[PDB]
Amino acid sequence: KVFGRCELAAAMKRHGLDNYRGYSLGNWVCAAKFESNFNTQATNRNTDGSTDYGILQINSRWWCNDGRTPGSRNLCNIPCSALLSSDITASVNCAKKIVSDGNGMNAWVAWRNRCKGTDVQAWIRGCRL
Repeated sequence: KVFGRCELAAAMKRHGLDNYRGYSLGNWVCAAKFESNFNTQATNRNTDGSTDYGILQINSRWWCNDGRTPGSRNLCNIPCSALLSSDITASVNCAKKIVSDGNGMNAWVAWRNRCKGTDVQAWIRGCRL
């Protein structure tokens, strides 16, 4: 499913991401934009052979099982295909583990390179939250 920006803001909010570990909602939306373009079905292979899945491009190297990433972990205890559903619950609770991992939203390369240091609030401007 391709979310609209405010549509995703609202789902991310009801699931507890707004100010989760101190990251305001606009951070999560900016991350989602530049990782997946708000598309739940988004998949991208990494050079190391792992694949990123979902709204937040969660990787099979550490966080989910995709049957094909050697010597990988599944720290979220889920199939990676679950991260592609139009229901973002699995992607959101897995993101809570990742962001709690010590490196915060720096885990997300797009966040670090395109969101961090910017006016992220703009990404929820005009949304009814």
